[PDB]
Amino acid sequence: DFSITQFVRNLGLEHLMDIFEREQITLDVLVEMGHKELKEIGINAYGHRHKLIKGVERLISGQQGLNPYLTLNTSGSGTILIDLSPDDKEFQSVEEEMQSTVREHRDGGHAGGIFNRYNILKIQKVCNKKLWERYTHRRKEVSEENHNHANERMLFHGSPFVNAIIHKGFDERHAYIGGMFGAGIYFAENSSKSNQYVYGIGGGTGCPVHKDRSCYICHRQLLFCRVTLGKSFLQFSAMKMAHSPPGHHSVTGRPSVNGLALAEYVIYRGEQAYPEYLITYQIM
Amino acid sequence: DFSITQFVRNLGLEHLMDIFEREQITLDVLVEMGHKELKEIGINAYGHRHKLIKGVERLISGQQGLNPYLTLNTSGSGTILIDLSPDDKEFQSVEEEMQSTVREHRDGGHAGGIFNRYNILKIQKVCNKKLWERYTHRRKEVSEENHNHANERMLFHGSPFVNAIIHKGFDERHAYIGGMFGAGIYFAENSSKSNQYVYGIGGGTGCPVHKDRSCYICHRQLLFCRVTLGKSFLQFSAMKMAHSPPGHHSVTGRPSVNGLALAEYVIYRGEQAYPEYLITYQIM
Amino acid sequence: DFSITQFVRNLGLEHLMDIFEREQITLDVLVEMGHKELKEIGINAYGHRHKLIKGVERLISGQQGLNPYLTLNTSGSGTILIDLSPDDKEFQSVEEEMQSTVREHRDGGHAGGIFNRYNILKIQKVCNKKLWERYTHRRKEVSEENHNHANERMLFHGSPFVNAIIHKGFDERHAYIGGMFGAGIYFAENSSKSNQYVYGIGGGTGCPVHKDRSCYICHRQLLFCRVTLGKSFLQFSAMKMAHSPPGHHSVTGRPSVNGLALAEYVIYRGEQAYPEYLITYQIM
Amino acid sequence: DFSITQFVRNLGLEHLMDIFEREQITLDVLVEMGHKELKEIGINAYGHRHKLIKGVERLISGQQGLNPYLTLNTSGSGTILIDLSPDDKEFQSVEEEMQSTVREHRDGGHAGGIFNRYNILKIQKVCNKKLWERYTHRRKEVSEENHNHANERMLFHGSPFVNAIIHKGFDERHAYIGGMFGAGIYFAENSSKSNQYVYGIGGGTGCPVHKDRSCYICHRQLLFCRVTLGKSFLQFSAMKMAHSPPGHHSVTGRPSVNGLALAEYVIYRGEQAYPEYLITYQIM
Amino acid sequence: DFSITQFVRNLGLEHLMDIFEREQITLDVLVEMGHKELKEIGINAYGHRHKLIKGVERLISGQQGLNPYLTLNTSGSGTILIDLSPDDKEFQSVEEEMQSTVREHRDGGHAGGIFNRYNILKIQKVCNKKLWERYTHRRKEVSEENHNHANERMLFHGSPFVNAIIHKGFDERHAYIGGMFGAGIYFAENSSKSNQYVYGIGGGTGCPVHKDRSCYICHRQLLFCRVTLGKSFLQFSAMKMAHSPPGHHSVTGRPSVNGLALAEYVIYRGEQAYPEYLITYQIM
Amino acid sequence: DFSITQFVRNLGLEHLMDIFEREQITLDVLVEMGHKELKEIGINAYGHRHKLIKGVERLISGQQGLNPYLTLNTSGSGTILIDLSPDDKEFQSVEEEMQSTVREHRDGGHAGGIFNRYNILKIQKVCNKKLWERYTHRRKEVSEENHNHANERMLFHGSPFVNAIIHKGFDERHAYIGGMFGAGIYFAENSSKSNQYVYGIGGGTGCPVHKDRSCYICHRQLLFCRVTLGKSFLQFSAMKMAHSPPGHHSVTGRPSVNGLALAEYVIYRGEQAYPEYLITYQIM
Ligand SMILES: Oc1nc(-c2ccc(C(F)(F)F)cc2)nc2c1CSCC2
Ligand SMILES: Oc1nc(-c2ccc(C(F)(F)F)cc2)nc2c1CSCC2
Ligand SMILES: Oc1nc(-c2ccc(C(F)(F)F)cc2)nc2c1CSCC2
Ligand SMILES: Oc1nc(-c2ccc(C(F)(F)F)cc2)nc2c1CSCC2
Ligand SMILES: Oc1nc(-c2ccc(C(F)(F)F)cc2)nc2c1CSCC2
Ligand SMILES: Oc1nc(-c2ccc(C(F)(F)F)cc2)nc2c1CSCC2
Ligand SMILES: [Zn+2]
Ligand SMILES: [Zn+2]
Ligand SMILES: [Zn+2]
Ligand SMILES: [Zn+2]
Ligand SMILES: [Zn+2]
Ligand SMILES: [Zn+2]
Repeated sequence: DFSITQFVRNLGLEHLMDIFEREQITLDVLVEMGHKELKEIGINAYGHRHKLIKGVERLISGQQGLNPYLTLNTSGSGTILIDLSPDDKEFQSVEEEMQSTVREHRDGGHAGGIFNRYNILKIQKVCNKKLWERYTHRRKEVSEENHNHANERMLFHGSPFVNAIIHKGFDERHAYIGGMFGAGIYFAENSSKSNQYVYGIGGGTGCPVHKDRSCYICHRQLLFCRVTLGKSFLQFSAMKMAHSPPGHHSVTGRPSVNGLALAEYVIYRGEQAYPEYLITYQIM
Repeated sequence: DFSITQFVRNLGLEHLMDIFEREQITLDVLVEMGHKELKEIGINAYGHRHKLIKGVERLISGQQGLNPYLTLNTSGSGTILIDLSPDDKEFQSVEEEMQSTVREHRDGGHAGGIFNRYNILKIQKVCNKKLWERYTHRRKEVSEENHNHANERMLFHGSPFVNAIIHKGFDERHAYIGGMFGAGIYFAENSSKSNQYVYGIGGGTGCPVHKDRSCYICHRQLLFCRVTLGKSFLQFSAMKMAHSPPGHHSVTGRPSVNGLALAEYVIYRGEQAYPEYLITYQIM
Repeated sequence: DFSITQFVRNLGLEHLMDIFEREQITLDVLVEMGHKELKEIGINAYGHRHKLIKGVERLISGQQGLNPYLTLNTSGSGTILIDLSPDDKEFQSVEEEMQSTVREHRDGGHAGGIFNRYNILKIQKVCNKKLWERYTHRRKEVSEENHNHANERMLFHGSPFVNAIIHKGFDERHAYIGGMFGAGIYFAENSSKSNQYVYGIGGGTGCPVHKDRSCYICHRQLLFCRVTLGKSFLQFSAMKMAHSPPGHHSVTGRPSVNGLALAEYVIYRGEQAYPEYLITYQIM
Repeated sequence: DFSITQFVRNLGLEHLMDIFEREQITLDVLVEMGHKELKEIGINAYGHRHKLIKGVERLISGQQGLNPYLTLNTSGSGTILIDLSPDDKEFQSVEEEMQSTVREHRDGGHAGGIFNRYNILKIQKVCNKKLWERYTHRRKEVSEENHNHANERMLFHGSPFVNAIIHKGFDERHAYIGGMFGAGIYFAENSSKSNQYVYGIGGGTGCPVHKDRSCYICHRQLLFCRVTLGKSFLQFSAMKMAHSPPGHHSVTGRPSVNGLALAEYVIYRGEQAYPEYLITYQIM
Repeated sequence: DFSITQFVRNLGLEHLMDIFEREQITLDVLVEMGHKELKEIGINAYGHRHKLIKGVERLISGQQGLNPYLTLNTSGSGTILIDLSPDDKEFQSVEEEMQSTVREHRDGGHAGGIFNRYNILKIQKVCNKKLWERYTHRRKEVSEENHNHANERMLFHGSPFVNAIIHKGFDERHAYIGGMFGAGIYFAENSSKSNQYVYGIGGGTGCPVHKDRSCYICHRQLLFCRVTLGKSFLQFSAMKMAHSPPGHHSVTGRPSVNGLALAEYVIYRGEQAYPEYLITYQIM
Repeated sequence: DFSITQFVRNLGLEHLMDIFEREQITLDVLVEMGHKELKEIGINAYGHRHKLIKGVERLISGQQGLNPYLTLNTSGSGTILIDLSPDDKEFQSVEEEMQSTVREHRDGGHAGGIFNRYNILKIQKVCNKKLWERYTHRRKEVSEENHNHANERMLFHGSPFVNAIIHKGFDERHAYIGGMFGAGIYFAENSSKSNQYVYGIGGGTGCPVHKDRSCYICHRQLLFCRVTLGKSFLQFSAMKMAHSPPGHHSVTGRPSVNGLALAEYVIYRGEQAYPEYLITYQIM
């Protein structure tokens, strides 16, 4: 609470500090107050309010190159999870999407386990202002190309780094290099295909507690995400690449008799995906 | 009670949580509180209220694409039923509409049973904010056409799925495909004609308990519903159609010597009707 | 013409009419003018402005049931067509989508003719605020029923009634009754499949002038349209339906070995599609 | 052409078209005109101006989702080249940077040729508002992630695709996959190192006329580019990668006894570079 | 409060003084108030406002050579320190830069103590409008030379005069005369190299409390500063100079086998550096 | 040459090029022309002038970071010399200053020559906008640091590099390292003292032709200069320094019994001097 003290003292208005103390006014609060709000807390003289507002202008706009405003706007950022009520139709739509896309993989449940259904424990909306703005800026950019069409999908993602994704967003710097199309972030339209990646590549060693890849006790987590595909490149065979092909925004792997059994979607830029829903579940 | 905790924590205002605990302030409640409400519960410092209100703004307006307001506003919705007092004039009006509209149909009371009057047990006003707003939106849309006239009537509907209707509204995706005019929602001005369909088409198998189409014991339910007709297409013979004819908003089938014995009304959009009254009765 | 005169005379402000005559102030303009606008045109006396504003309020709100505002606000509505520059990236993306989706159809070019590419003459954007707001209202509804996802695609439509569509919107009361999936509105992802229907079902009799289905002279017109699919019902075999399946917002017919050659999409609500681009072209 | 005509006709103001014909007002000029400009061109009635302004607002903001403003505002975008005065200090400093960074390469000038200095013919500034805004947006992001420090450098780039870069910008979808640090975009702080690549990898086959990698006749083109490196990852030995290492924005390869003779810089996002100067020259 | 009294009395408007007394209006506030502001505080008559504003113009522009405006604008100038939150990425980037640039110095920690890591207590952003404007003016001047490139770096600085620097900026009149490149201001890209100078040349006599050059208790301060290097002159050997070499803006000392072990940067004009971050730490 | 063509072509206004070709409108002229000027040369349509002015705005301010305005505005810069009439009082006062400050030096005319007076051939006023602006900016800064008094003087400077000075300004990077007070720029108030330096330190070897330090035939040049001294440090005895003493702006060496015969003035910043008069003369 010292930056506000220095600011007010430099303005010559130290005798107002008691007011600022009782109202818990910090510098980041003060830089957002006008004549009306300053009058609300008892700064009655016009000269005082005018001096305060001019000081704020000199700090924020006069030294924009130092970005003091970004230094003052740290509070309130971060991710919050909002629980979806099981009786609401949004929860039910998400659960139906999870349940109705389960398939029987070529492996007998080795990577993901042996099951037919899920037991869903909760679903949470992920809210992060900065990540959402990054996503919408990129989505506008993609739709500006591609005749005003973002080509947005909602797709599943399984990863042992879900917490990192939800707090920091998707990142192609952490791409899946071993993927069929190479060095990309991978999403599936089938929930079981993404459940194959909950505990690592090929299932890893299973759950941390029992080291079982078909554990029916430990809570697993999946992501249901908004993915911007734009103009998507259709591919049937493996093709290692570092970025999207020229003139495209993503890659789509289609199932084939001698190739993929289920569809696959790859983006090479983290900002083209946003993790809307976090799903906690057990396999049954 | 965790989303509120995460929000307050990200704002750096954890020391206030005890207050939010005693007043049962959830996130859905907090997003609706201004300076006055926060001051009521004991948030006395202006700075704390300012931070909370700005955080709510960043969450609700800032991430409007994710629609957090809808996820928080699931509570309180849903249908409720209000009992009409038998001594009220509204109850007597509905009862008179029920009784005066009984007719002797061509069948010897096979479908609806053999009766001349009803014994009314209770009449319930159905209240559902979402369904009502959907219906009024459609009604304004229709009256905007058809020279500022909704052409609104109150008609009878009978169906074994009354509960689904009163909780989720009328749905043209559950239309009576086999009806004379084809794949729509059917209403009758005569309550007996609707009572013929309480247990299903042609009376079905009757009451579930006794499998009797003329049972005088089991309770029956009808719906007295607001229906928007707009510009109604007048018809006499059968005409299998999937939607309203061009330039109309419903079909009215009039009695004919070689056709209908009683009037019929068909709508082809589920939001062009609303179930205002649920009537519980027995045939006598 | 005389509305403004009557309104002004009823207020005893007839002497002002000369001003209203010079500034071409009609009643529909006047209902949108506050103190600042009225001061701009020279109503200098606060009392006259006060009387005018109160009278407008009593007309627009006091008699809202009559909807005088809708009567006054008819001017301006309607469709405009904004040409795309061939040098711009939007034009090139729309053209690339049109060209790359040509396919050889099972019939030897009987319906749409014999061609491998198009000569694109014009691409226009269709702007109509009322239709746009109808479509966006429906899109919000569907998305709220489908976990915040509209499932929006850009698809082709061909029809001999393109002009009526671009001015009146898509209407399910003019649905393709004889289609494979029932009475709805049909879209293709392949421009040639839609091109098969520009002159009518099966190509009709060809162009109006030469009565040739494979004419290389007459200008054709296709619609490139936003289509909200929401939760789509996947189908492989024909089945006729009047409306969407319960709990679904559209039908999609996927290619099958013994079934469809190319994908089809069907909506059953006119307001679930918006024609965003009108394309004028010839087959080569 | 006809867009302004349709727009004005829809508002019932066709009698103004003659004015709009003589002042060459198109819809894209009109949407930027207020009361003052409309007065300047002779629209003297306030009511007419009010109608035009409201129609524009209804098109632009009312139908934002269609992005008509983007459709209208295409004209004027694109690249322009501003020739630098050889007597000005900017030209001299760029030429000095070009000449003084020449070095003797390990090969006997096989890729680039045999020379000790250049004959500078032209130096041009590249101006493209869209590419510039893309670059500055990315720069703000990166510096926000690197304690308010973009870490901007001026580096040379040689490529056979200089024209595509100056008109479309740098694109990681056209990365040098064969480089020692993976699929990135490569820059050098020595003009001769980039001179080695103007005719292709290894100099290609030399100039298109004489097919001579050491031609002293044909004009060559090099780019001098602003590169945002952010937190750069230091590397002394080759290692192929698709994107930047975690927590980093670029890779810098440093000279080593058994490794690089000269420094290299690799970025993995096309928007992290802007081509500021286009240098035309010959080797002597 | 007397200058405003004299001003208003000379204008003949002494009867207004009461208002000015209650609103705490001083001459420094008044010189910035136009008609709207004077009306806000209750100067209702246009003539009084007109006289006030003309008097202010006669003072500010009419006697510019006396610079009364500067005499009135002293308040609000000065430095403020804004504390970075340890949970923010800015703080973490600065700390990572501090920790990762630690090296083992030729002296066994004689000057800077013995340690591998720091304990970072706090990091503050330094904000001074006037010093910032001096820096940005010099930066634009340098970049106007050096082909529109400031060549800006972020470098550490240690000094027993950090307070004087943050309140008055970098000053070449306090240059390090005995440095290897002579009478300049010295910065290091390695934190520990600058830590060696925190208590003076060669560490001085250690911390004042214990006179211990390797104290682990006392708090040390470093600066992380923006430095404009422009066209830097590369050097390897000691070279005493008073100013930059001709055509250059700074000197870069590069490591050599027989020379420096770590890089060094020297400016000869105090306005080419700005002290952005103040870091308080202990050696561990 | 082609910049204006590109700019106009990108706007779709190529048909106007003939006007621009006949009126010799280049891009640097065009960016300074508003509606009135464009009307003067015959751009009659308001729409065309509008497009031109908006394109200029997008270039100049939309891409301010590229500084295109500096690239365009190079022409017209440079020094001009304005001859003073030998009959004007300005010429006469400058000549009187030259003649009346001649002194007999301790050396026998070795460095400068043997003479009592000069023969003045020309006096020229040096006009260079950029150098003058740099001077006045520094002068403002100094006077703000010296109670509003810049302490400006008019003093003589002799140099073999007069041409470079009048075209580039004074430069501390070319300081007289061997001077009595260190690495600064030295000015005399006695013309003969500065005459001692027109052919180098200690007179060098004399004139280029006769290699004579007392040549009465060759044309020598002195500068009469406005020097900002600010707060000057008084010194009686030699002491070398690289910059001004702390809290000062210059050094003044007063004559002493064992020190200087004549006064000296030293600045350590090139921008604190401006060369006003170029004097051509011979000794007699
Ligand atoms: O949901 C998915 N996740 C991954 C995946 C995630 C994380 C990781 C890593 F361990 F972090 F490197 C590896 C692979 N791969 C795929 C899918 C679904 S589409 C098929 C591929
Ligand atoms: O009230 C009515 N209900 C039905 C009716 C209700 C339910 C069903 C279904 F079994 F659920 F599909 C079928 C028909 N049909 C009619 C009327 C009165 S007007 C004449 C026709
Ligand atoms: O683009 C299409 N148009 C029509 C179509 C349009 C109008 C009419 C009618 F003349 F009004 F009856 C009939 C059919 N059908 C289809 C497609 C492409 S998806 C396959 C079906
Ligand atoms: O300036 C440079 N350009 C390229 C370069 C440019 C274009 C291409 C391609 F033909 F398009 F694939 C390949 C390489 N590589 C390097 C440098 C300077 S640092 C060393 C590497
Ligand atoms: O950060 C640095 N500071 C100083 C430094 C600071 C203050 C003083 C003085 F005592 F005030 F004169 C002397 C030297 N020198 C160096 C560096 C880092 S690069 C190596 C040299
Ligand atoms: O006018 C003066 N010029 C110089 C002078 C000018 C240029 C040079 C050099 F060629 F660059 F090295 C050296 C010395 N020194 C002094 C004075 C008059 S006051 C006494 C000293
Ligand atoms: Zn387990
Ligand atoms: Zn029964
Ligand atoms: Zn034809
Ligand atoms: Zn050649
Ligand atoms: Zn200590
Ligand atoms: Zn001579």
